[PDB]
Amino acid sequence: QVNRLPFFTNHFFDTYLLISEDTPVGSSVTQLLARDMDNDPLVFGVSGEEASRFFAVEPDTGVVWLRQPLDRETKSEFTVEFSVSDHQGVITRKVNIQVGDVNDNAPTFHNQPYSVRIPENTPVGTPIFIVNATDPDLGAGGSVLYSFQPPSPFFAIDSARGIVTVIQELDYEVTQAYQLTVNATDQDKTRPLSTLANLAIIIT
Amino acid sequence: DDDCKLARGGPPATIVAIDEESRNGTILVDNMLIKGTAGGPDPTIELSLKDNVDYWVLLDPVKQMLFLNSTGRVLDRDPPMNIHSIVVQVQCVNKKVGTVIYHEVRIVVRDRNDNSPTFKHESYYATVNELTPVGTTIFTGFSGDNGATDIDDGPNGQIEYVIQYNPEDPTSNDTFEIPLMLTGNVVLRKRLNYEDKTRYYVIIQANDRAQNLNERRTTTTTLTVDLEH
Ligand SMILES: [Ca+2]
Ligand SMILES: [Ca+2]
Ligand SMILES: [Ca+2]
Ligand SMILES: [Ca+2]
Ligand SMILES: [Ca+2]
Ligand SMILES: [Ca+2]
Ligand SMILES: [Ca+2]
Ligand SMILES: [Cl-]
Repeated sequence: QVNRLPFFTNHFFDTYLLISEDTPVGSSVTQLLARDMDNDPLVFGVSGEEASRFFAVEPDTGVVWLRQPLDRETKSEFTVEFSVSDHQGVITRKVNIQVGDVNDNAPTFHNQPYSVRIPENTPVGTPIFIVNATDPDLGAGGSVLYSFQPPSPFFAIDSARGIVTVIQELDYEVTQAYQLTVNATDQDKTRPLSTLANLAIIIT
Repeated sequence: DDDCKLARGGPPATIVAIDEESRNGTILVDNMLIKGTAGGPDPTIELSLKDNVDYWVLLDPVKQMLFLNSTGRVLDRDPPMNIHSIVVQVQCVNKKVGTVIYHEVRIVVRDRNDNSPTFKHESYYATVNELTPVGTTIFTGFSGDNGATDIDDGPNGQIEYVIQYNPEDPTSNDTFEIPLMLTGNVVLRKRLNYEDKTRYYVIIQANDRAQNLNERRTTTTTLTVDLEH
């Protein structure tokens, strides 16, 4: 009987652990599993400065809890070193942690305020202005579409490119200025987020 | 319409994993499952790779299949190459609307036990006083990184030292022991006698700690122990 050392048995050590960035602080993200053939009392730990800022471990149960919010937009992959000890040996093993994205950002407009002077004789179909908004979520969640709320019979906006065109003959005498509201939305399937911006069009 | 959005359910990123040193042409992702067709008579979408740093990934847009491209090189997780993961974007352009969606792909690269321990020196040495009592530590030269080291990660890179039987010095593994294999310090187990024997050749084998015993790798050194007087 030399001491048998314990070993982790979590399947994730072979692959990776996926954790959603909306996991709340204090939630349990997994439970460490280890075996010691002596059946020695085991003590679980986390090691690393980076890792111990984000996770804590219950020492007897091996429940791993989140210490502070994950943010997929800041950091989407961590390497975490976990430890298990029988008080004669500290065994360590690394897991790759993958942060899952949620749609948690609305689009942000750039180059505001938006304002453009055009002559009353601007032909139909003429491009007059380009709005721009960006959105750092993954995938459909980060893909911006533009529209006018509500649509205008005098101006259209290209949904993908944010280019404003004249679609109706203008008339200074009828209308001197339009205040349009541009909606930029992401395309998240179930929880789209959008944001509004003002576009002033001044007729000459 | 919805072309360029994911056809599958689940989260936005397409995350997969793969062992280091995998064959050229390994299928990383069998089907990206993006709505639309990049091929055929009337393609509704365009697919291409972005941020394909060093071209590790190749795309077939019609099948929406991603492949490892390692012809003439190896995907190495260990130093000096240190490839722990590969991130690419599958850019999808909706041809009709102009919409652009980036489908991020993340490839976790797993460590293989493909390296053996190496000892810093070709052999090691201690001198011992014949009256040194049993239980005394007589050699600590494997401390620091002056012993064996291994460039793999985790347990594949950790070391255990085990004295081996030596058919050229049958008594050496009786006279000395390593009680704590993770340290490799050698302790005197039997009384010495300068009148009978002045030198021991102790064979010390370093092994790494791979999960499975039969993928462990080992390396041998000799500790020569001279008695003083
Ligand atoms: Ca034990
Ligand atoms: Ca976030
Ligand atoms: Ca978003
Ligand atoms: Ca997000
Ligand atoms: Ca390697
Ligand atoms: Ca390796
Ligand atoms: Ca190794
Ligand atoms: Cl994700």
